[PDB]
Amino acid sequence: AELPPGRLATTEDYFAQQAKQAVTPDVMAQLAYMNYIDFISPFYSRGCSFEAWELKHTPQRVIKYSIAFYAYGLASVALIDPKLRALAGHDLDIAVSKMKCKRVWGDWEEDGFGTDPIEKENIMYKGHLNLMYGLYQLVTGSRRYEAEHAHLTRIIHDEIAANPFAGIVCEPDNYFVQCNSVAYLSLWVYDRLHGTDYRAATRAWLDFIQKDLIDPERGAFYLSYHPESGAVKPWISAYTTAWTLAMVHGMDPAFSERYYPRFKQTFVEVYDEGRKARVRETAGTDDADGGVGLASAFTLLLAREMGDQQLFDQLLNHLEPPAKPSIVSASLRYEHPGSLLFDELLFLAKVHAGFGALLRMPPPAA
Amino acid sequence: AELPPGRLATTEDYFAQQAKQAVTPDVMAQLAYMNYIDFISPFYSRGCSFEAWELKHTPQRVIKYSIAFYAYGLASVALIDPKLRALAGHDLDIAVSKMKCKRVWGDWEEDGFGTDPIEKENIMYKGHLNLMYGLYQLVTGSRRYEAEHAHLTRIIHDEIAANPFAGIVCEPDNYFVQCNSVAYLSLWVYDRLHGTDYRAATRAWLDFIQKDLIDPERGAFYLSYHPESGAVKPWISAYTTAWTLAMVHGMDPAFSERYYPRFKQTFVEVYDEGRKARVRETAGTDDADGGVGLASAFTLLLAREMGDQQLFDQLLNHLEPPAKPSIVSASLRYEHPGSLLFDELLFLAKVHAGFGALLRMPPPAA
Amino acid sequence: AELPPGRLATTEDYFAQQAKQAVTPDVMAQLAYMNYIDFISPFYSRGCSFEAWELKHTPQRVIKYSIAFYAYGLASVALIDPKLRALAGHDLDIAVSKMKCKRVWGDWEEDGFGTDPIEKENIMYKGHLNLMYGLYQLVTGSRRYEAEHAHLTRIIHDEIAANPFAGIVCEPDNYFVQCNSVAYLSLWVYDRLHGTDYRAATRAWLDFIQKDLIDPERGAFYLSYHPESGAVKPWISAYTTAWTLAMVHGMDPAFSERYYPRFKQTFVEVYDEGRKARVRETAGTDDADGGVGLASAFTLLLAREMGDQQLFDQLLNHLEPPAKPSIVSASLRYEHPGSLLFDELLFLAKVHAGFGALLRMPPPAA
Amino acid sequence: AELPPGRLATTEDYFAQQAKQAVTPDVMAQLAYMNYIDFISPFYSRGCSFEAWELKHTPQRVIKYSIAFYAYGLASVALIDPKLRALAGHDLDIAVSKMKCKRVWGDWEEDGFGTDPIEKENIMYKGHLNLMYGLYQLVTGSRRYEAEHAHLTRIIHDEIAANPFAGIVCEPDNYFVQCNSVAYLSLWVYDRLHGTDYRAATRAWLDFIQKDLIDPERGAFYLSYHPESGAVKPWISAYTTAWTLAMVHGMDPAFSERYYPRFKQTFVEVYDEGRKARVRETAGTDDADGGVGLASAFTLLLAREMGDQQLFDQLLNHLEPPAKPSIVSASLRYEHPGSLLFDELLFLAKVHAGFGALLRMPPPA
Amino acid sequence: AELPPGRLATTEDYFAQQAKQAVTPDVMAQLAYMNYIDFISPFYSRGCSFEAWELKHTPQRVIKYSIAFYAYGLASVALIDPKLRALAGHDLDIAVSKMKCKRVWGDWEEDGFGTDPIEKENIMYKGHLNLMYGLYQLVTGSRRYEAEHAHLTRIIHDEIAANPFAGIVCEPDNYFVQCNSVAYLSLWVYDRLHGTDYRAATRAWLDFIQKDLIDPERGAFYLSYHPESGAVKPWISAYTTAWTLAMVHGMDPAFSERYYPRFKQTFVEVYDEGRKARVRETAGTDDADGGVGLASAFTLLLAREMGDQQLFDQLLNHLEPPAKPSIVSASLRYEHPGSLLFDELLFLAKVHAGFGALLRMPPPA
Repeated sequence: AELPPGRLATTEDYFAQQAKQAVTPDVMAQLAYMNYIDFISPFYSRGCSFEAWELKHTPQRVIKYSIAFYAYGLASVALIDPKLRALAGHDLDIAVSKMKCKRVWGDWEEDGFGTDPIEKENIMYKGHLNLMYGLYQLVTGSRRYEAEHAHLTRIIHDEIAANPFAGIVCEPDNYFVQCNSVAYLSLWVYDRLHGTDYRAATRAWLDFIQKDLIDPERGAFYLSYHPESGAVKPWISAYTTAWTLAMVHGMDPAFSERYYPRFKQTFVEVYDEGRKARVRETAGTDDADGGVGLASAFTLLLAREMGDQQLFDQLLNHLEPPAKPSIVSASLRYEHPGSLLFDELLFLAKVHAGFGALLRMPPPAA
Repeated sequence: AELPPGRLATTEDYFAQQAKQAVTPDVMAQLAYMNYIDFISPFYSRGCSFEAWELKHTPQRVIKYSIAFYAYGLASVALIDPKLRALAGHDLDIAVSKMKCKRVWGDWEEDGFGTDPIEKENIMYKGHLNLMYGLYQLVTGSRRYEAEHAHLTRIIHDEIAANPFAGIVCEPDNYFVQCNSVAYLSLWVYDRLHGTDYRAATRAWLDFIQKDLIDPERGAFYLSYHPESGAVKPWISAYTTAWTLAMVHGMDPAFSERYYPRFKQTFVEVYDEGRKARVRETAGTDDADGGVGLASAFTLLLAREMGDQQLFDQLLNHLEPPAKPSIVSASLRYEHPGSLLFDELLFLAKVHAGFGALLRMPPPAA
Repeated sequence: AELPPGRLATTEDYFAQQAKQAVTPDVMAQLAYMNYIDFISPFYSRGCSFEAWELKHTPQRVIKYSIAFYAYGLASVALIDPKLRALAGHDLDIAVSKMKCKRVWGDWEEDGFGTDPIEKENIMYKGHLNLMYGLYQLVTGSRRYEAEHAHLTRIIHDEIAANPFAGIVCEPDNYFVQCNSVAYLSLWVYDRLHGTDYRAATRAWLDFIQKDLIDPERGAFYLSYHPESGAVKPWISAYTTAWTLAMVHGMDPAFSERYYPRFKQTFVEVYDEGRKARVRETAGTDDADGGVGLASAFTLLLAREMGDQQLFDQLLNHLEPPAKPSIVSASLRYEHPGSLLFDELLFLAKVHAGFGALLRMPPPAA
Repeated sequence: AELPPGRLATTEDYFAQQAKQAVTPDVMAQLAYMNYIDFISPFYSRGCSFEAWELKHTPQRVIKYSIAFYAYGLASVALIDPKLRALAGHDLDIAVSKMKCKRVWGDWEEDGFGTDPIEKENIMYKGHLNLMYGLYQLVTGSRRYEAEHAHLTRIIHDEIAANPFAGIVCEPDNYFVQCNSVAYLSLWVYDRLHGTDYRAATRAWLDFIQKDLIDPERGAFYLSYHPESGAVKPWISAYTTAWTLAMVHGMDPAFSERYYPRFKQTFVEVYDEGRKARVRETAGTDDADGGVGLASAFTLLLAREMGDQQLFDQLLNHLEPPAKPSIVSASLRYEHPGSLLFDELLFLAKVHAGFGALLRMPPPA
Repeated sequence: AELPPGRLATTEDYFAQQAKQAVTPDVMAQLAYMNYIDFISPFYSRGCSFEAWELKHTPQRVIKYSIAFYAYGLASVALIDPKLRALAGHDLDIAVSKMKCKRVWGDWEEDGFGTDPIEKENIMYKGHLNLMYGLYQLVTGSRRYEAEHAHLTRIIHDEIAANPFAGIVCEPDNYFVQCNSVAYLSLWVYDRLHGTDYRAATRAWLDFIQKDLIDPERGAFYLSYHPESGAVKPWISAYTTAWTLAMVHGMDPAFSERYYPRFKQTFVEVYDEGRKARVRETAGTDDADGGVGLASAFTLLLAREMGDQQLFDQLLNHLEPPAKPSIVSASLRYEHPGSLLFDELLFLAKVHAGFGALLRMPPPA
């Protein structure tokens, strides 16, 4: 219809991008922020320079997630506009390269866990890296990283097969359903590119997480599981659940469709006479966006994945105007980003074509 | 029954937790602060990351005590609620793992005393670690640290046996009763897990400390003893005495029952028409909480250990309201912590089941 | 023939310098800034001291360009006034020497690209160095850098020869037309000095960049090209185009004469009743000098190259007055430089004799 | 007169401590500052941690003097109260240990003079260390550092024996009478402890310094002497003279008694209707406490040594109130110390029993 | 005797010091600043400590000149008052030692020129060091540095003999006439001390700088010369010229007497009804003391060297009062030093006995 005060385009416009085979003008301006200025734009160089993240005060531990969410958005841009597919592929190439720099993964070694960030555990880093390898090849058709993708995929597969519980831990003795969801999605992508059936393990993982790691009544996952002590931390998490449901919807749509209504009841607050919405991070509080501060932003991605245009509009009306977007020299900027990973996640939500459609992305024109 | 101004829960409610088999909501919110947010909560990871302490400005020398006092509080959480015992055990695993990081023990080397922090002396560090080894095993039933526990317990026992005075020194030539008190309690915990009689050394230690290291009429220990010169520092200390009497009460309850009312006469100032109290750190002053600033907070622990609900309420009415507690997103914060180790010591005193009860904690049956 | 506030000499006087065989007094005052004060002037010593650049807050990635644009201006100074030819030669010797300091090229290593900055790729650096080598020898008698010049020229020639596309990438997988224009110009200088035909490769390059790297109708180059993915970034760039058209005019005057009118219509905004002009950096914006902020400054150099006295006057009337020039002790300073590389590019544009003229520099004495 | 605002006890009270065999409450409060709080009190640990000096902004070159002046005061505390003698001995042990930390002597190496701070010259460090070895043993009777004390005493005496002038230098070619006085005093302490006669060299030194190095009419020493060039710097120094006469008074009382009245006439300004005094650092100025800023504080020590209760009272009335003392949790603090080494030198002057008395200290137990 | 507001002594008084055999009280207070306070005075120690310069914010590249200009001043102090000659000699000993510290010469290595600061070129450092060696021995009669002096003098001689132009460069391919003047003056001093004729190379050097490097009508040298390109930088420089003419006056007084009036016409602006003067650094400007900001300060030295009392008084009336000199505890301080090397150059100019007089300095005996 029409756009609220501090909004750049309507929700109708974002949802129509694929049908119209073109990104909106503000999505183009975000692509310009990512690509345009020498040395300081985030996708300027495959080198290990991180000036763009320094300029944004990205904490070191968060750089790997920023790169990953940029990559996931780029993959949908490729699906939206055939004429931007080469550009998206080039940016994905750079994302894989930067992801492998020690600035990005070195917290593993500084925390004392080892010098090799892919060898075992650390799925929080290598789950994303493996998915990125795969999306890069889907987009470009390039075998640049094929040997690396095969090696990391088998490593992930072997870890899963050898655990008594379904899945893999991130750090030693810490298990997170959201990092597992990335890892399993990368198996689906590998199976798409090659003959394989790495995805066969997904069934046992979906059955396992619905047992003790989820509150089926509230449609919400608990914070984390700890296999050695058997502990499940007793708080439910909105950002955890929105992220997980979104990726799971790409592999088993019925699963996410079952819990999504109950999820909204549990965490989502509609206000401003139906015009806006904000998301509580855990139960037993009125406060929105507590904890890591990302409940609302990940629910925006979930709403987009589930095709919920109403909730999408309500969340973006809450999230974007107070941040004060402007476009300068055809480039997107925010004066007051409201959270970590802010331009990254709003970019992803505006373009996201569904993790299922990424799995079914047609071959490049060659 | 009435909630005093500025307080989160009644003293009646804290003391009733174990009987009702549930922590209070503000204790649960302290557990949330300890466990909830990725990367920056203190018990997120077993790696050598200390962001949580950095954000609270904890002095390096104080981190070992922070971790230890959290661990003692978690052991009581395990007794209070069977459903939180797995989480308490997980947190204790992380505590032991963090305790061994060089950030925690490295002052020993930097001061020029040696490269190995458990080898000889340095009881202030290895006393707490040995007790944490034993508490972890009592909570979880896990033998993960058992070889390390055996090794350190024998080091402690051997050192005691070799010394012509009863006990062990901290720094070379510096002897503190409170650090010894931790070391001996760890001997009792070892004997409880195994068949042993290591605790037999306790009687000679208790004889020695009542001879020149205490003023028996004031129920107060002197600051320190220095074996080589024979010197005893001629100032008495409240935080020293409160800590020591609380731990000793778990090994020889009659000892502590004897001195406790004298200690209160010597140091405790009741004010505001009996509603509040604060604790003087040494004799011959009117000033409260001088020196390291922890007389009141350790006396809060001692009041809990001794079953003194009247003094517990008075001290907590003095300590907590001016720190401005609030619960945001189901997690506890203080705007103005009044001392070092503030959330640690309030957490520990609110849940503390008594050191005797910890020593005799039943197995995780069900 | 009149002078607005903040201008130091007329556009007529700048364009007449060569015919008068004398620099303007403000150009002499700029040469004083470059040469006068012990230790802190930029051309005081061949050593690796960069105090002059620290005092101007030059980012280290930009120092190589600062040095190169000084060098290109000095070459025209040698052509303008024979009495300053020896000084200009001395300054060029120092430029080459400083250009080889690790402070200048070391970003290549820190980004992780290698320890040798001329081995392969890195044309953004070694292209400028190779041109500097040649201009030095044209201006002076000297064969000081002759072996280095021959060696690098070969490296560039071989790298062009082995590439499937016309030209050379900067960093890996990143192709920029403006950095290539520098490299190709250096081949023409080498041929001029010796008997060679390295320049024969120019035709293919010019045919190639006119295919997909340029919008023919708008007279504007796209930001960059990336051979591995085949991507051309979809934004056109003014500073890119102005710099490239300026250098190509020295090799194929017809090439640049074809696109110049369209370039001006695309990017240049005339304002203040025809007295001023400023340049938009890309399409679809009204903002001037976005991006790296050098569209106007490089268009100033292009106007000089193309002999466009009206546009030159308009651009200098926009750029110089707000920067507040002053001449103190016969040395030029600016209170408010409006961009990076500010005194470097205004110096170059004021003296620039034309890149074709520099190729045709009459030989020095014996 | 009455006890003025920023004073803590009367001068009569400080001078009567030893008769009464008890320190005053504010002296006890200073010992509490020195000993009480974990990790950050100066005498908490024999380790090479210097957090107490970091908190006071002590320049590194000054830490060696801080530790030594503490040690000289601790020695008198042992003489004053037999019940604090074991504490004083413990603090002296820690003082010797910290004194040997590279944080303390490392300037010798950084300045480029060599890696070993005791083998030659550098009397400014090793003179104090040697005197502290000896005071520790007089206080405790412990033989812990006896071999080191024997080693360093022989080094120092050999150096004296080999020089054409009487004494030793600090830096190469810089000779200071105050650093020499410390070295010679430590020879007397060694003789008191053992059978020896190292002090026999004192007469040639006292003879020598009464020639070129002192202005006998003004009762004041010149800044320094430099043997290779023969140069004697032509300015007189009050802090130099006050420290030197205090220590020499313990070896040759007549020497200091001769020059003390001239010294006072030369440097001391009484003001505020006889209630206060402040000391000019050099001649030809009206300014008090110029130079290193320590004239008044060392003259406070010298007054105590000479038994001049009136000048001691006047100087302490000048020095202590503007520094704003208070006692908090039974520990002494100053909000605005007016010089380097401030709580150190006020501590020393309050307790100082006389260097001759220290020399004659009765065995412990 | 009439004395302007922020002046401490009259020009008549400065020019009379040698005949009266005594320095003025403000010159004595400057020596007090140089020598008095422990650790932080510049001439406290022969070690490689540079606290005095850190406190004054001296740029590292400038420290070699500060030490050198202090040394040249100390040499005149020795000639002025026999009673301060020992002190001046002691201070020169320290100057030579500190000069050899890596903090002083290390810019040579950092710029990438090499690890040995004396073997070739770098006359800007080693010419000063060589002159300092000689002045030390003239003042003291000590042969402490004689072998180093002989060695460096030979190095300089051989480098001159091997060059196709008259003289030596500083940095590679940078020739400066002022730095040459120091080096040639050092050959005269060596000749004075020993039997030799190193100075014979001087005539060819004066012939060369007069032919190519000075504008004889303006009595002013060009900024620099660059042998490999042949470039002479086309600006004339006042501080360059003043420094060079002062030192040349000691070797060929006729040379400097020829250009001095023309130099004053070119650069020196007399103002305030003839009471003051200030010096323009280059031609075609009205700005005073541009560039390195030292034109007036070096012209003050030159006026002293040439005996020009009137111009000396004018320049000091321009330079000293806005810096606000005062005397505190018998030591000289300025609130607002107006340039680099400020107290160094005003010191030097106040005492300077003439470079020829320094060469003829009688033995101490």
